[PDB]
Amino acid sequence: QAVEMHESTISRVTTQKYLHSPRGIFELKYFFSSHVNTEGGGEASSTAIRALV
Amino acid sequence: GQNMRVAFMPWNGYNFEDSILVSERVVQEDRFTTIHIQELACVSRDTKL
Amino acid sequence: TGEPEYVIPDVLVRKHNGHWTVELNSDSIPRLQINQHYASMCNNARNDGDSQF
DNA sequence: CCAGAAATTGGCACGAAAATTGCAATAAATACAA
DNA sequence: TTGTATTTATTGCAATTTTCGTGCCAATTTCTGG
Repeated sequence: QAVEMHESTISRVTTQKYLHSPRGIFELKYFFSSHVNTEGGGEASSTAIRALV
Repeated sequence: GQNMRVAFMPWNGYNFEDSILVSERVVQEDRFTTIHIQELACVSRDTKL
Repeated sequence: TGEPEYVIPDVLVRKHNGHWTVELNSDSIPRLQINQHYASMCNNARNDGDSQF
């Protein structure tokens, strides 16, 4: 929705692509994750919950 | 360099063909002792694993 | 014995002037060109088969 | 100390949601001929 | 004046599969009163 394309194009583009950041090297698909509900109406990413655990 | 008390004479073949005979007092006074400094490096990189 | 394996990033993310900036990796971006010497003989003077090819 | 009771764990299940893959050729702007 | 052949401009829809969270319960481990 942000880039005004189809999610098939977004899925194909981010396949086996890597990104270099001061924190390290991450695959482009590492930034998509599920979520678990948070009290107050918000949501919490499963990556954050795994790090907290 | 350093100022050395020197004599010009042969001494039992120990100054043969530009050899030099040195007193032990020179060594005991650290008159030709030098300091040498060396550098080592360790690099931590980023891998795929 | 052995040495670690690495991966060449495709996207670089940095922080310039307090803003997070994104760019492509110029050392791995694919690119092509057109052979001008071969393309300079596309004229009707030569044979028509050569022209269509 | 012991045996009953309570707590822990993970395999299987189930509905839903998200991601992946098959499809293969058209539509419109432009320049030229009567 | 127009009708037509040529050259750029097109990077989505719709099945199908896979993954998500969470419940049921048996097997396993740990705790506690007589």
